[PDB]
Amino acid sequence: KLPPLDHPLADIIYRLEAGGALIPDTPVNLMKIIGMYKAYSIPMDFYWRDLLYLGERVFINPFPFFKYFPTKEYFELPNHYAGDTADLRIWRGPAHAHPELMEFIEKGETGKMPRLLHHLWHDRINMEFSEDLARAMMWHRMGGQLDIYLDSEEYKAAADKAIRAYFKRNPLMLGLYKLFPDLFLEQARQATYMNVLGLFWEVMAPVFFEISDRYDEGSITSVKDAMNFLVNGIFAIAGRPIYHHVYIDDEVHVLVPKEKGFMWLYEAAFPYVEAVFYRTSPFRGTKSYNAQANQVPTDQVDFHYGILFADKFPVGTAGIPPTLLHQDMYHFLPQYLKDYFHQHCRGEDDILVQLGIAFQHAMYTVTSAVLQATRAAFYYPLDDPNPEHLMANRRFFVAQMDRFLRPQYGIAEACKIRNVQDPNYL
Amino acid sequence: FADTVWLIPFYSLAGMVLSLIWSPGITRKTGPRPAGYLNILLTFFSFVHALLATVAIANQPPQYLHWTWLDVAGLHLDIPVEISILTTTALMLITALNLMAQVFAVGYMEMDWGWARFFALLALFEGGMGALVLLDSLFFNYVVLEILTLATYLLIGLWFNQPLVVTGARDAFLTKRVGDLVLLMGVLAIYPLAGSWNYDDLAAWAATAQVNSTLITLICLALIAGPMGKCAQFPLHLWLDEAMEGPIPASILRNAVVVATGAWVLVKLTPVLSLSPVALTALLVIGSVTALGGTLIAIAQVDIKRALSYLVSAYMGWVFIAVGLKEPGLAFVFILTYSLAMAVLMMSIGSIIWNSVTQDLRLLGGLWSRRPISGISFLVGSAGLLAVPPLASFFPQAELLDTAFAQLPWVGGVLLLMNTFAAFSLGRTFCLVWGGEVKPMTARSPEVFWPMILPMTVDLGLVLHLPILMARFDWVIWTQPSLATAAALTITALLGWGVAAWVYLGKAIPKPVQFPLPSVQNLLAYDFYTPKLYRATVVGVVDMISRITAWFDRTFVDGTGNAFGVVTLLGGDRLKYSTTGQSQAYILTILMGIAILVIA
Amino acid sequence: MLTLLIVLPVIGALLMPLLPERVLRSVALVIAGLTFALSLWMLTQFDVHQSALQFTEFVPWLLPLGLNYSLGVDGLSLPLIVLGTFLTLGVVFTGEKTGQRLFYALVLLANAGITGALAAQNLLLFFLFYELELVPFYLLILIWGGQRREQAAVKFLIYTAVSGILVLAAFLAMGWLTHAPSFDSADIQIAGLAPTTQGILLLLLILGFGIKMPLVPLHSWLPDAYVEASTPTAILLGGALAKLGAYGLVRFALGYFPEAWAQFSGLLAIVAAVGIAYGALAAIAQKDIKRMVAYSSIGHMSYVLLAAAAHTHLSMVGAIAQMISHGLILALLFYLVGVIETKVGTRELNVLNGLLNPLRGLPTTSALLILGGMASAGIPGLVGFVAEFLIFQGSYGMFPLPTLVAVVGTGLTAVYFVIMINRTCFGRLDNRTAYYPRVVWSEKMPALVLTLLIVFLGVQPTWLVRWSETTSAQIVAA
Ligand SMILES: CCCCCCCCCCCCCCCC(=O)OC[C@H](CO[C@@H]1O[C@H](CS(=O)(=O)O)[C@@H](O)[C@H](O)[C@H]1O)OC(=O)CCCCCCCCCCCCCCC
Ligand SMILES: CCCCCCCCCCCCCCCC(=O)OC[C@H](CO[C@@H]1O[C@H](CS(=O)(=O)O)[C@@H](O)[C@H](O)[C@H]1O)OC(=O)CCCCCCCCCCCCCCC
Ligand SMILES: CCCCCCCCCCCCCCCC(=O)OC[C@H](CO[C@@H]1O[C@H](CS(=O)(=O)O)[C@@H](O)[C@H](O)[C@H]1O)OC(=O)CCCCCCCCCCCCCCC
Ligand SMILES: CCCCCCCCCCCCCCCCCC(=O)O[C@@H](COC(=O)CCCCCCCCCCCCCCC)COP(=O)(O)OC[C@H](O)CO
Ligand SMILES: CC1=C(/C=C/C(C)=C/C=C/C(C)=C/C=C/C=C(C)/C=C/C=C(C)/C=C/C2=C(C)CCCC2(C)C)C(C)(C)CCC1
Ligand SMILES: [Zn+2]
Repeated sequence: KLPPLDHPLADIIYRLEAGGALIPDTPVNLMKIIGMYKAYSIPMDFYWRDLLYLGERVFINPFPFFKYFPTKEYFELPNHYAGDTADLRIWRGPAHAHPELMEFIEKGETGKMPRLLHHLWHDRINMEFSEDLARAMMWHRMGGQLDIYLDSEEYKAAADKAIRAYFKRNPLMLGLYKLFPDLFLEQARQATYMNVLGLFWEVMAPVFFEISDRYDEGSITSVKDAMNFLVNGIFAIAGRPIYHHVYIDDEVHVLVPKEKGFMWLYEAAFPYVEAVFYRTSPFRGTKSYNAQANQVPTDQVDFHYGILFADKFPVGTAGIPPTLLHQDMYHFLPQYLKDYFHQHCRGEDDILVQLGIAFQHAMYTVTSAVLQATRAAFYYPLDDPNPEHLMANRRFFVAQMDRFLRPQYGIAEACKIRNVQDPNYL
Repeated sequence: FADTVWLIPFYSLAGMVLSLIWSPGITRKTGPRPAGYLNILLTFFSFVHALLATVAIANQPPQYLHWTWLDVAGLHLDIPVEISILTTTALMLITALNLMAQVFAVGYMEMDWGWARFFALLALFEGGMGALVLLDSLFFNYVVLEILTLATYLLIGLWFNQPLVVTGARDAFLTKRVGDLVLLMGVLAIYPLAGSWNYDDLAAWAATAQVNSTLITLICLALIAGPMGKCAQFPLHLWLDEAMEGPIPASILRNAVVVATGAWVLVKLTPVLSLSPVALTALLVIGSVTALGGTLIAIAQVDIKRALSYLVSAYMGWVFIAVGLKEPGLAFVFILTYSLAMAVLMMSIGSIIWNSVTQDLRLLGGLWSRRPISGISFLVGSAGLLAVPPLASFFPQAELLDTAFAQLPWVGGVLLLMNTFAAFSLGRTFCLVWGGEVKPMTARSPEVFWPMILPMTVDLGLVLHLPILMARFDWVIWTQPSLATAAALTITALLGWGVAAWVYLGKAIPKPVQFPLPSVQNLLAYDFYTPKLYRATVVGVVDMISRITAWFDRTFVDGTGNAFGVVTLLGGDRLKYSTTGQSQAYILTILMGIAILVIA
Repeated sequence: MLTLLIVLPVIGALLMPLLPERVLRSVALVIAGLTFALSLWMLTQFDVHQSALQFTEFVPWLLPLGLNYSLGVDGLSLPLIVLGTFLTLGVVFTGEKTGQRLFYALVLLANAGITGALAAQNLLLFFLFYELELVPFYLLILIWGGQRREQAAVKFLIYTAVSGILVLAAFLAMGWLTHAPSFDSADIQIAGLAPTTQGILLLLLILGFGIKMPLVPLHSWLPDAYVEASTPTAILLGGALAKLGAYGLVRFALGYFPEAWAQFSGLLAIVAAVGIAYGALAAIAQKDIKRMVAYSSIGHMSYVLLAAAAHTHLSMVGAIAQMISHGLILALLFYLVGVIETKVGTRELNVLNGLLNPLRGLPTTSALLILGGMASAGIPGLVGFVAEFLIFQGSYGMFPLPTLVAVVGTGLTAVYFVIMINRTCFGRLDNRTAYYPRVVWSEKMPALVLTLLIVFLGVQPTWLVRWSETTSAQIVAA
């Protein structure tokens, strides 16, 4: 409806204006996407439980030695909407846990052993990747509008009460909190960000559950329909609350209240997409933090190290965080993707590398769903006859694609797009 | 025990082969953690063994023993191990430090898949360190000294996908290899003179020796230049500035390798180096120059990890000075205290880095209120390095004032001065990372989890007990108190640290401070442009002539071998025309055959 | 016994024609393994402290030519034979997957020639087996190889043919100037004549063996014939022929002219030092890997000349150990570089990168490459350090300046091997050019066996030396 403008990335904008598909829409491109969602949703289903366990039960533990062993009832914790007593009821299936995740907790990759022995012999769910994300949303300040609330006079008082109620047994810690009151007060903030991230993955795990079932039935036929299901699920849950609710012995301390008006879109979805998909503090085995070699940026706005910019061939090597997720997202693979990988480069040997490239593909459509939801929320739909209402959408898409071209620190020589559009990138 | 202490370097050498079971191409399932766990187990068991062996040799004489590596015609390669007190004590020091750094790595190296490659190389240092402190043969004190060079190459180059590591690991291997190679020339020319290399036959030899002055001058200069490069001393010091790629071997390399790899070889060579009073003055010169340079350069740094490695160079130059005054006891004592303090310092800096991603001193700010431990640990590691006679590093740097004042006074004038600049560096490293206004990069700094601040606090206790651990057992270091000099080091250090605190916690000066002379600020900041020096003097030469030689080989030699062939081709291609195809010409040649042989 | 070592490969070569393919490969493996095992058994029964010949065989063959079939094995000769047979077994195991009937034939003929030339106490018989080695290696360079086979191959041929000439020119001469019949060595062949002629004969033997060893200015066939040769060809050629040349030089030019060698030592030490420095500085500049490794071979062979320039009992044990070490290390490096060139499809130093990361990028041949490159340079725990240090400790009592220059050459060797390892193993993978094929299990077996033997002989080095201890004494102390 509009003329072609100038961009080197213009071939993508014409696809965003007309429907969607930040990446091409071939069937082989969507099989891997839905399989990667199914593979990424089960470790996510453990992540959102363990992060809540950290934010409520391990509030500020000096020695949280275990810290990855949620209580028996946090696997029975009702996912707020998957079952009968749901809240918005997506993913029809049971709302307590996943049989596949419970099986992996039970038997692991070796056999039916006690959970502690499943931890020492690694055989685990690599929970350290979910904590790294939670610590990456903080330190970027990207929590949303509660970070400004997470400062003083309502939080410092509630955090003080909670801390004084938590350490009441040992006077060593109590005395320490008296000397340095801001030592455990910044560890309280960390538990709050853990709770926020764990509340974000209580929405995406059912979404990624249900999208695989929709693909199984046959309701999903093209990437456009997948991202549209994602956008609909995004708008459906954009109003759910965010809170902390630290639980101590026979007591609950309202740390950030539900009555403050923090919602899921502006405090856990948008500040997350920019933190983990875009910023994701730089890799340790790819860039030099050397302060003289001006390689890592000085402002946090130019951190181009997220999944959208990541380099997935060195996966499984030293100094690269995302490997922790790809080993975590490897044994929960559907069969039609294991068969798709086994007939390819290096077979079932380098399966982590291609498994990560497919994850990059999937996260591209997730962020495209975020882009479409963003424009449908703050701008005009595609079926708009007015020309200025269509130029607004074009300006928004050009701005959001300019984030992929800014040549500050090779930010344009990263950015795996125009590389994901290639069918020979896998 | 104490009769099987020589098995300590094998425990870790058993962890350096087992940890590779978990490298990402062997397990491919459930990998990355029990390798580090079992390496920690091995290190703990080798530390218990060493502690017991030290207790058992409290009041006993050194019980040497030895095996035979090979006995070819002329030489008899003897591998002797000494079980003296300072050997098992150094074994405790090495194994406890490796335990601290490995418990640290358990916390730091999460979100990292290479633990096979990391902990196997960390086990090959703990084994190499033990084999270096046990074995007291100048020959086998070089074997492991080179194996550790190779290990440093693979350890710095841990994450090789970073283009500044494959350049730092290159320099760290070449610079440290050249020194270890002139040390080979030195150990090679000490056999015809002493008939052995056992650190005891050498001692007896140096006792009664009357050989040429310049000969021992040269061989001791080589024996110097070995540890000179191994200990990151001028001019072989750029490798340490670039060996700050890969945190916490840096907590162990700058702290347990650099301290007892070349300094250990340099101290046990005191009898030999005493033979020439020119190697000693050169030793003083190198030590003092590198001390002054390291302190002045550390003051002018912006990277917190490189504002402590130059201090490592300086405090190893201090050991060079001490061993230059024929004082090996002071060096053996100071290594312990300095190593403890620098371990605390590096662990605190690593803890700050892990959660405050930047390393720029210009981007880190107010952390004291929200991060106490990591700050007090840095402060105690600071006080246990220069001054505060309470803390233990004072004692060994007190005798080196008395000794440098008794003889050769100007050297003391450095040791005193080295105590204020090195105090102004740490000062500005504390007042920049823990004091001042808080900045974007560190706006939300949570304190680190249990495995990164346990070793740090457990190693912060050792430093506080060191002074009192030298009271229960009368290990007097500086005999004559003479408080006139004990009140000099403290004044110098406190003055340096105080001016540092005033310049940065004073808000009475622009914070990106500029020097009245701008040209020297960006000269200390780029370590006197040492790379531009290397690429000019050695590399530029070794490269140039290289590009000549190959070209020569490709042009003059090869061509000279081909010309013959080519000529023999031409001589055949332009002599077939002698068969002209005309029978009358053939009869002419037959007739020219005759009447010529008839003439001859 | 030695007759078996010489005939079994010859029988296999004559049997490669008229044989069905499946049987072709199986029987080649069988013959090579049998010869190898027989070599090990001979090595065990080699009971030492003998100071004389062992396993001798004497048959009169060609009376009007001397040329008695007179074998015999010593401490200098037997380790070289075991090395040749091991390398032959490996080369047959990783043979070419093309025209693989004229390959096993020629490889077995080459091994026969090498084993014969080593264990031959007859001058003209040695030359027979030498010029027998001449041609099949030409055929190996020519059929299998690279773009520039022909030129390369031709070069080798001629620089070897000329070699033969000189050797022959110095046998016939020194076989007649002593009016001796029966050219067989350790015999009526007794020099005992005037100088100014011993000099000419010694120079002829130097130029005839230093051109194959190879020495400093006579080396200009080595870079061209190592690089344009397939990996089994390169392994076999390097090990076999280099050791044949070095053995020839040591044995003949030291057992026949000990009065002229003591006078030419002063020049040969400087020539060897220049050779080490030259090989290192010429390798530093090369931007192809096989060229770096070839100049490595040159530099490591110059150590043998520096060792022989000093008549020390130690500096000859060191020379034999350096020959064995260079054989093993060059075999390992050529095998690894051949694997790399096959899987990656390129051999330059500016497109290779990141071959060390686990999944997508070849990491156990890169680890072995770093372990072989550090063994080549002087790094303890491996064989190269033991050999080089024996040479150094033996050569310092004599001329001390060439030994120091040799140490500098070792440093430069470390330099260029670090260059190669940095631009080959470290760095990052290009993410358009990756997708290397997998490396199958019985294709990195030879490298993984060579590596085990290298790491063993460097920490327990007695098993490198206990064979040539009394023989070196018999060589120099006479
Ligand atoms: C410097 C010290 C050197 C000592 C190291 C000893 C060499 C490794 C021993 C290997 C044992 C035999 C099995 C190897 C083959 C295998 O199992 O799978 C092959 C796969 C490799 O990926 C695979 O690579 C294969 C290609 S290739 O084999 O790597 O060539 C292919 O199968 C597929 O890519 C991929 O899965 O697994 C590996 O072998 C990689 C791990 C083994 C290499 C470890 C090297 C890392 C440490 C280097 C430095 C050591 C430092 C510590 C102190 C020295
Ligand atoms: C007997 C008397 C005793 C007195 C003893 C005196 C000892 C003084 C200590 C030694 C001084 C070191 C000089 C070398 C400095 C250098 O080369 O680089 C300069 C570095 C560069 O860092 C720079 O830092 C900059 C950013 S920032 O400033 O670090 O934040 C960055 O841009 C730049 O690249 C970086 O290099 O910055 C400095 O540290 C400047 C220090 C000089 C300030 C001295 C002024 C004196 C004040 C008067 C005292 C006040 C009274 C208080 C009484 C308690
Ligand atoms: C006396 C005998 C014993 C002594 C030992 C022998 C002397 C060794 C000295 C080392 C000389 C350096 C080798 C030359 C390297 C080269 O060719 O190119 C230069 C290389 C790049 O080569 C490049 O390397 C590249 C690969 S890589 O990415 O760089 O790794 C490659 O692609 C490119 O083609 C290649 O040119 O870059 C370097 O210069 C790195 C060398 C750093 C060495 C540190 C110095 C060590 C000696 C200490 C000096 C003290 C005195 C200094 C003055 C006071
Ligand atoms: C004194 C200087 C020292 C510096 C180093 C030089 C030392 C060299 C030693 C000489 C060895 C002989 C080298 C012969 C070169 C053969 C290489 C060659 O290329 O062969 C050519 C041809 O070879 C021949 O013609 C054979 C004749 C060579 C005969 C050489 C004998 C030289 C011996 C010198 C002895 C001199 C007598 C002195 C006695 C007092 C073919 O060249 P091309 O480019 O065409 O190659 C491709 C090929 O043709 C395609 O198929
Ligand atoms: C985690 C953390 C925390 C805490 C921590 C802590 C609290 C720690 C502690 C620690 C400690 C608390 C440590 C201690 C140590 C100690 C030591 C280490 C000691 C030692 C001693 C000794 C060694 C001794 C010796 C001696 C004596 C005295 C007796 C006899 C012998 C003599 C010398 C010989 C918190 C909560 C903040 C949170 C955050 C972080
Ligand atoms: Zn755990």
